[PDB]
Amino acid sequence: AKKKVCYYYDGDIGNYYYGQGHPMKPHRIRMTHNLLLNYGLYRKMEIYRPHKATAEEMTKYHSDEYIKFLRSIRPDNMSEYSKQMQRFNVGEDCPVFDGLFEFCQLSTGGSVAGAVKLNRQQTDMAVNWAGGLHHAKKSEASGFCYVNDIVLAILELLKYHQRVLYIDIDIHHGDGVEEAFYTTDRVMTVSFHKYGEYFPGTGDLRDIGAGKGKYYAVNFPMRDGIDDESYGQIFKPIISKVMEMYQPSAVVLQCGADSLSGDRLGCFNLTVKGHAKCVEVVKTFNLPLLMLGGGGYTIRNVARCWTYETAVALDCEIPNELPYNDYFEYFGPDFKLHISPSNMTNQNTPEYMEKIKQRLFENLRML
Ligand SMILES: Nc1ccc(-c2ccccc2)cc1NC(=O)c1ccccc1
Ligand SMILES: [Ca+2]
Ligand code: NA
Ligand SMILES: [Zn+2]
Repeated sequence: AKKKVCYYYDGDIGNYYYGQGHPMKPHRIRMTHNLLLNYGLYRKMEIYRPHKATAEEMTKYHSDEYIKFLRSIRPDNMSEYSKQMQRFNVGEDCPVFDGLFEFCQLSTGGSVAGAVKLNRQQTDMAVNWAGGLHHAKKSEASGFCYVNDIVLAILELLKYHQRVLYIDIDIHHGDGVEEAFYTTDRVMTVSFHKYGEYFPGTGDLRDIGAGKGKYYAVNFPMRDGIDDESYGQIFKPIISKVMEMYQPSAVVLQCGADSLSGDRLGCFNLTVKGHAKCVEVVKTFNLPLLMLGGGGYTIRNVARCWTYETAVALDCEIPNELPYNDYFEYFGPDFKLHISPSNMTNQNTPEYMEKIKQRLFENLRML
């Protein structure tokens, strides 16, 4: 039926700034929030402000040294930490900015808080659009991500769930999450991503897990230009089979929006409806569900996508005509919720889509 939804947001989020020209704009989370509030969606869900996750919380996965560094590093003391910066991959893609650690605390706090809420059976779904930082590693920043809120949330869920399923529709491979759980069967990770001379360079379909986790990592490598139809042909069959074989008791869905048509950094051709179809599919399994954000660099479309996916989680139909909001000018020239795909070529033939699906199905028979 209709599900109870708890939603995590801290209004301070939009004030963090990666620096001039950096494509990651935390402000997109405020835009998303402002938009969904103007559609009246606050009426249907509980809105929480997450706590700032502590170093204790973060060191449930990350090394004490990496976290102490993140707590210490500031733009005013960078010159002293030059070695440590290189060791932990900070100062380029992953810059030092004012309030960096607090920004990690806020985005992490939402995922961990949502996981606790699900564990206590006090919601059916928890939403943290500030989370989904899938590239962060035990002792290293990567791809704009510093602290892996997702691995932390999953570790929380594993306190009460024998098997947790992770699904990642970000255009990039979820390497940090896959890496953390690569050798366990208690977390199956499923990533659909662009593959071939593309960040982070991992997620070959032959990467299937190791030891006890062998066959519990599933990767669907894709080419430029994938569209709603190609994606839809593959997503539901794969997830259904995964659900059948794996029988998870909780699910974490990363909804990274850099897989949308027109993304500044991505090269997929999905609409908001195509992207959201993935949320609908996962929803129908009626399992405790943590939905997280992720990448997304054309910020008007990120706001539309996550607003609509919040509406999907709520089974709440919203008009295509955008309500007035604080960021109304970002949504021109159309001022509509939904987007059109571009005319870019889909390098993913139907045959390629079916062949990869078939290989993945063979692996799933091994469960
Ligand atoms: N993939 C991803 C997911 C979440 C965050 C993220 C989400 C919230 C806060 C911080 C990072 C950042 C990324 N990084 C990229 O998308 C990317 C793009 C180009 C090159 C390298 C990486
Ligand atoms: Ca992905
Ligand atoms: Na695993
Ligand atoms: Zn991404």
